[PDB]
Amino acid sequence: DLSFTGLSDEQAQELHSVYMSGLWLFVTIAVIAHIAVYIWRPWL
Amino acid sequence: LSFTGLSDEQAQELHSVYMSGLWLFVTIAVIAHIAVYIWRPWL
Amino acid sequence: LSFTGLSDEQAQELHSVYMSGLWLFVTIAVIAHIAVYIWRPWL
Amino acid sequence: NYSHEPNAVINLRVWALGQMVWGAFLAAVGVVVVICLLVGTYLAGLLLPEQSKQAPSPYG
Amino acid sequence: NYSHEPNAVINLRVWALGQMVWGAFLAAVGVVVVICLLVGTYLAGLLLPEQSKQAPSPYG
Amino acid sequence: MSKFYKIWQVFDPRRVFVAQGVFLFLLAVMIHLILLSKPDYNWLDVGTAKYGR
Amino acid sequence: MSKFYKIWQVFDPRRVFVAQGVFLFLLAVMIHLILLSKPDYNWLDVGTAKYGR
Amino acid sequence: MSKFYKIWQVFDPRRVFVAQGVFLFLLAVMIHLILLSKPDYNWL
Amino acid sequence: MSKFYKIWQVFDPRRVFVAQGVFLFLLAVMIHLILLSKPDYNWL
Amino acid sequence: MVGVNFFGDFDLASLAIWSFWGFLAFLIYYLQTENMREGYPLEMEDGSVAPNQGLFPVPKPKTFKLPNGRGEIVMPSAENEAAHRRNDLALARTSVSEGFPHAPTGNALVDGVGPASWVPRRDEPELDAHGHNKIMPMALAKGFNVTAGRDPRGLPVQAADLEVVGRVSELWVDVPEQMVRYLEIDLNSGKKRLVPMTLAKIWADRVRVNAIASDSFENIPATRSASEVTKLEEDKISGYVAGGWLYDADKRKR
Amino acid sequence: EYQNIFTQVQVGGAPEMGLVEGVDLSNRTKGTTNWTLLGWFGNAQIGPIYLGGWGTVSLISGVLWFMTIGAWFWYEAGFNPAVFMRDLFYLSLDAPDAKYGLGVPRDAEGIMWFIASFFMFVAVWSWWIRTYTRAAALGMGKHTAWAFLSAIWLWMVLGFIRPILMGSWSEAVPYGIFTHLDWTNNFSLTYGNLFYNPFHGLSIAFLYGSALLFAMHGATILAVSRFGGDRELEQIVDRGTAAERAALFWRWTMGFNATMEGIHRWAWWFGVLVTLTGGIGILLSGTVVDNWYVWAQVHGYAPV
Amino acid sequence: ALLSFERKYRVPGGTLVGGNLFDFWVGPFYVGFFGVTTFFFAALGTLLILYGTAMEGVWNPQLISIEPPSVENGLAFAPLAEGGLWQLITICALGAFISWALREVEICRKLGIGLHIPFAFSFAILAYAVLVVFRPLLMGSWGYAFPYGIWTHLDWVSNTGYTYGNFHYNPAHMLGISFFFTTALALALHGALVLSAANPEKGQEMKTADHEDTFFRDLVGYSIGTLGIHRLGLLLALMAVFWSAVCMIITGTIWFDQWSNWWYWWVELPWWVDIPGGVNG
Ligand SMILES: CCCCCCCCCCCCCCCCCC(=O)OC[C@H](COP(=O)([O-])OCC(O)COP(=O)([O-])OC[C@@H](COC(=O)CCCCCCCCCCCCCCCCC)OC(=O)CCCCCCCCCCCCCCCCC)OC(=O)CCCCCCCCCCCCCCCCC
Ligand code: BCL
Ligand SMILES: COC(C)(C)C/C=C/C(C)=C/C=C/C(C)=C/C=C/C(C)=C/C=C/C=C(C)/C=C/C=C(\C)CC/C=C(\C)CCC=C(C)C
Ligand SMILES: COC(C)(C)C/C=C/C(C)=C/C=C/C(C)=C/C=C/C(C)=C/C=C/C=C(C)/C=C/C=C(\C)CC/C=C(\C)CCC=C(C)C
Ligand SMILES: COC(C)(C)C/C=C/C(C)=C/C=C/C(C)=C/C=C/C(C)=C/C=C/C=C(C)/C=C/C=C(\C)CC/C=C(\C)CCC=C(C)C
Ligand SMILES: COC(C)(C)C/C=C/C(C)=C/C=C/C(C)=C/C=C/C(C)=C/C=C\C=C(C)\C=C\C=C(/C)CC/C=C(\C)CCC=C(C)C
Ligand SMILES: [Fe+2]
Repeated sequence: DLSFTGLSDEQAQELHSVYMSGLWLFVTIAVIAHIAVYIWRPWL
Repeated sequence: LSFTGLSDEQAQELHSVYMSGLWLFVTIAVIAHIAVYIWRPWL
Repeated sequence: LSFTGLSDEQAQELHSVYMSGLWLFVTIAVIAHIAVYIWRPWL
Repeated sequence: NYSHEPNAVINLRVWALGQMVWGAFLAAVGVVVVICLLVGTYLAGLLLPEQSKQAPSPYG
Repeated sequence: NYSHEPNAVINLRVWALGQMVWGAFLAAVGVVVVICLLVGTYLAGLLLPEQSKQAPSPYG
Repeated sequence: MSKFYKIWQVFDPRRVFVAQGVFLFLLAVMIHLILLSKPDYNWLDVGTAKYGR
Repeated sequence: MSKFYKIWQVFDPRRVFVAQGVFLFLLAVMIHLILLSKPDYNWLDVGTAKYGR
Repeated sequence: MSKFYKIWQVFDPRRVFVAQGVFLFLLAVMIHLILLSKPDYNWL
Repeated sequence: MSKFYKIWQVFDPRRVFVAQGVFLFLLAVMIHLILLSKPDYNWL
Repeated sequence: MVGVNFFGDFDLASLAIWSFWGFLAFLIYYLQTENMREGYPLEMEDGSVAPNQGLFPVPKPKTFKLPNGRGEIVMPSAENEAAHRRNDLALARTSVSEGFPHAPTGNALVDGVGPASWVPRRDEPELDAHGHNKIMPMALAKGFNVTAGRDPRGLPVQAADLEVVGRVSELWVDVPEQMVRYLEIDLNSGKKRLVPMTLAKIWADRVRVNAIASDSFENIPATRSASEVTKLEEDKISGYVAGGWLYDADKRKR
Repeated sequence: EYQNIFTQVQVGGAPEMGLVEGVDLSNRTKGTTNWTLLGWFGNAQIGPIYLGGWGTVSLISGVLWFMTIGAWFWYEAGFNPAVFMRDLFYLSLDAPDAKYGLGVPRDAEGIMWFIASFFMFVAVWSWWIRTYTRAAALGMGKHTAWAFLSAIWLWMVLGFIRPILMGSWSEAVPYGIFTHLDWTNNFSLTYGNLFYNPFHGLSIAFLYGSALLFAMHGATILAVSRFGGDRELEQIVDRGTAAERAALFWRWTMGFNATMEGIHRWAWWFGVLVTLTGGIGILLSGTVVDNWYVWAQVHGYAPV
Repeated sequence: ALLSFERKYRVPGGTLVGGNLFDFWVGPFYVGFFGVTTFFFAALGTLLILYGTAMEGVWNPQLISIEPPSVENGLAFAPLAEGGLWQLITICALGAFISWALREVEICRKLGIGLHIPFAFSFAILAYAVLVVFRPLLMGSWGYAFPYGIWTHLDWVSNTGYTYGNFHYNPAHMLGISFFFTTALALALHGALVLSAANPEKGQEMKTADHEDTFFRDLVGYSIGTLGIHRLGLLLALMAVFWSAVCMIITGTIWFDQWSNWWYWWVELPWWVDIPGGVNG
């Protein structure tokens, strides 16, 4: 129904799925790197 | 009455979703302030 | 959706070539990073 | 006749490289101009009396 | 539609650069393979007993 | 408490969203910097001290 | 949480993505500099000392 | 992870490629100048 | 001095450009390896 | 009154600086409200009225009583905005979202959009105190003579495509200000057309107009009178000409 | 590519003598002049002036002021023209000695200063009244007088008021080209560092803001002069694409904008607030604050 | 977000770099390539200011100060805690300013108006650079530049000016002063004139340019014209900043002593030196 952008729930779910894929990839990389930096030099 | 063009139902849905997000934010924040109070209390 | 005028096929092609070049870049860069760890390590 | 690449992928690849290198050339031009600016400044400063590099500090 | 360069000179320039860089990439591949060959050789030599690097010279 | 959703019959979600996003980011940055300037909560200096570096 | 996808019924991908790139790169540079500011956590000088260089 | 090709439906690729060229060259000079500053990591 | 363009009537330019790429890259590595050999001119 | 703190460290100096902060706040209010007499209420791209009408409220209407019996103008008002409102706009939304452009559907120099836009000022000319028209051709302006500079009249008019289109004929002048606003062209096509002096660079041998190319010099809006020119025609002309710095650039050479 | 800085073609005609809106035409002149050196950057007509009563007051008093200072310059120079044209900048009608306090100085230099100052008083106030009247006769608003009054406020604070509050005409400014500079320096040095006078900082803010603003306004109006933006009075009432384009430039740039009348309102304040804040900050110097760096330390903008 | 007339101008084009990528608006604001750059640089510089004062432990906005490296550091890059922050903030500030100018350019050519405004701004960037980039390089060290503190760049001004005695005697400084004063003057006069025409006595009609010209001819015998006053104030500001940049680039590079000793070349001209009279006899 409401769309200030034109996208209907369908295109929205599609775009969201891909965006979240990218986000979880980014986050995986960052988690790996944080674990590493903890091993090498902890900060807590 | 609607200064933005919404109806009560569009608003109610938007608000359920906003509330979901807000409660998720608050949840993570609570987890973190807890971990902190366990690691270096400020009270 | 197509904001830029491109279709899924054209976009697939363009992405294939882009990521070709990307993996080339990362290959060269990891090589050079290795050689530098050889020269002046930093960890 | 010459310059004709039959393949679609090779045509796309040489185009994108051209675009990327164009941008990098722009950036290099800018960096080089900045460099010439600052370096010519320093050099012209070497032409100045020795009291220029003696001046007291304002502490700031 | 995209990838269309109106100008004749810009089309020729991006083509020739592609050709030149292709050749340089071939040369780099060759150099890198040679390098990996020799370096892996040296390393595998580091796995060998110490008497390998002690051997007398033939003077030649 | 049962008609808060009516706020969106007042304000436009685009603006509200951008505003609160900026607000939260700056708030977080300021609190983090505050701690970072108090050396008893500077997690970096602490971890240096706790781990002897 | 089930319906977060409606965010793109509010915002446009283009401006959102520009924002995201800018903000993430800014944040990364900021934190890297934060670290390089400490005589510790400065990987460069740390490695310099560790290897006695 | 496989539907990332959809970014070229969002952004014109010509300009994106020029911009990446700029960004990467500038990042390179940034780090080289960062490293050049340090005597341990300077090579000249 | 102005009629040198006639070389492209002698040699196919495609192959000549590839060959120049090779020649120049190889010359570069040659001199870099020559310089790297000398401690005074080595930078690593 | 040295070392006299009313309370704490607060003395006349502190009181004065704080009073100034307060006055300044009121003053920013005043000015950013008086900058609202034109343009508000805020619109969407749909032409509607939007929810965000600013955090500063639109002020109370004032009145401008015009000279020469041109009437009363009230700002802010609906008549003011509706008169200067353009309609039948050749524009197409680039996206359903807001904050993105709107492309010109047709020829923009003509359709009056973008840098080539004009505003419906009133088709009555600009007047001096005496009520005589402000812009007269130098021939009706009794006593007006070139007192200096290069007299352009009769010089060819080179355009952005480097081609030539006509010869200057007459100079339109601001009599009360004693300066040249517009210059007229005797075009090859047998037509007369004005062009602002600020957009024409008098060389020794010619007049250069790098704004527009030659195809455009013919479709320039005309004047219903050859001795006067109204504010409307001025805006149309000036917009048309200035739009060539964007919409005729593929033609501009050198 | 014509930026409209220098006028290309000049035109002229019979001089524009004036507009009779209640002006006394006999107190007006009838001779004009053309001088193209200006026509290149502005109007060339060195047009008729108004010779009125207040104007005569001002001219007479101020000429007496000028020539009085020149007289003391001569006496201070040994009547040697070469000394005059040598020490011209180093000379001064220095201010009275502090011994006299606020009494009529019992010296020559001092009373000459006092009299020259009386003349300046008469001149400046006559000129202010002349502004008011010339704007009242043409039926215009008195904005120019209330702007000048701001300048007068500072000038008074420096010559008349601040000293009366401090009890010495020594505090007032000498009439010289280098001695009033020395006075400013010694004023700062005596009272802390004037920079820490918040009202000094504000007057500076508004001076820099006045330059900022006039460059902005002028560059805009020359940018939109191709749509007749120079004619402003007619874009307040009959808005055109000039005003719209300027407003939208500043909106798209910094998020807010103004109107062809409200920018003029902004200008009238950045101008007068330069001398309203200065007057206050000078009044408070020595009467309320003997040192400003310490006031800062105490008030938190300067460190302990 | 739009004004009642903002639409027909929201068309594509007028972009030096970029294209469709970045031809959009965010609220009232236009953001192109250079908008993105200026936002990034500004934000980074701001956050670094805050971290610098955080490391210091200062949180008062008036006492916050990020200072340049020592003078002994010379022109090398320093540790972030001893000048590196100031230097990065300078980099970011300059990028931000130049990008603001180029954004103004993009907008000026989308709205089809001249490029006078970015030109004017360029002089200010030039002066900032004169202070933090050029003058140092010629003087040999970054530490001769000013700090990023509200009340500390004033201390830099004071100390730098008292290095050469009363800076008032620098002539280029005199001209800067004079043009600044005349700028404020002309600004007030313009505003007052226009408002006095548009907003006259009660019960009277609006006035016109003729009345302005006549009032100022009456007052001082000359009127510069509606265009000439804008021209004039613009040039006044520019020449002011020009003289101000000229005054500083020659202070510690070509001149080294008190500035008063400069005017003594007029005294010391042989045909009025020995004369015993006046101040200098
Ligand atoms: C604990 C405290 C906490 C904080 C407290 C804060 C409280 C805040 C309250 C709100 C105050 C807001 C004031 C700003 C509004 C003005 C807006 C505007 O631009 O135009 C309005 C608008 C202008 O009208 P218009 O559009 O031009 O057209 C009107 C006519 O149709 C045609 O016009 P016209 O030709 O008939 O008349 C033109 C005139 C319309 O106004 C007038 O005609 C009257 C203007 C006032 C003139 C003076 C009054 C007469 C007596 C003066 C006494 C002077 C003594 C010296 C000897 C005598 C000299 C004559 O236009 C104006 O622009 C008027 C504003 C002028 C302001 C004053 C500028 C000069 C002052 C320079 C300094 C000198 C004094 C020293 C100050 C420091 C002292 C420590 O006028 C009004 O709205 C009413 C007039 C307001 C009366 C004055 C009150 C405000 C004065 C504030 C001055 C600053 C004080 C310092 C601040 C504190 C520091 C510590
Ligand atoms: C080293 C000394 C101190 C210092 C000491 C002072 C003192 C002392 C004063 C200021 C004042 C000012 N200083 Mg300073 N000032 C310093 C540092 C600075 C710096 C800087 C970058 O460091 C700047 C930019 C400023 C800025 C300023 C101005 C903002 C302000 C005066 C504005 C004005 O219009 O005055 C000039 C304006 C007038 C005098 C108006 C006079 C108008 C009348 C009507 C003239 C009559 C005309 C007459 C008849 C002539 C006829 C001519 C013919 C008809 C042609 N100063 C240093 C640190 N400064 C003033 C102020 O407000 O103090 C807070 C002031 O008195
Ligand atoms: C000063 O204080 C300090 C810094 C010390 C401490 C504080 C730090 C703070 C406050 C840090 C905050 C960090 C935050 C808030 C981080 C948030 C990160 C997020 C939200 C990251 C999201 C990343 C998402 C990514 C990378 C997504 C990428 C997606 C793609 C590349 C593919 C998407 C493809 C699409 C859309 C194609 C489909 C499109 C169409 C049109 C069909
Ligand atoms: C030196 O000074 C110190 C600070 C030390 C001492 C002095 C302190 C002072 C002066 C303190 C003063 C405090 C005051 C005056 C506080 C006042 C607070 C108030 C009035 C707070 C009000 C809060 C209101 C809230 C949070 C309202 C929330 C409302 C909602 C979330 C409901 C949403 C509304 C909707 C949806 C509207 C419905 C719309 C339609 C169309 C149906
Ligand atoms: C001196 O000061 C210090 C800092 C020391 C102490 C004081 C600190 C203060 C004053 C702190 C104040 C903090 C406050 C006021 C915090 C407030 C936080 C809030 C209200 C956070 C809210 C977060 C909400 C979130 C993240 C919501 C997210 C929602 C979504 C992702 C979904 C968006 C909506 C959608 C998709 C629905 C669209 C549907 C349709 C039909 C269009
Ligand atoms: C060529 O030689 C001849 C003799 C022919 C002519 C030459 C003339 C020359 C060389 C003239 C030079 C004049 C100069 C250098 C003038 C410079 C004046 C300057 C720079 C003045 C600066 C500031 C002055 C101020 C702030 C004075 C303010 C004074 C007042 C506000 C007066 C207020 C009233 C006072 C002091 C008391 C009297 C009051 C009453 C009611 C009687
Ligand atoms: Fe104006």
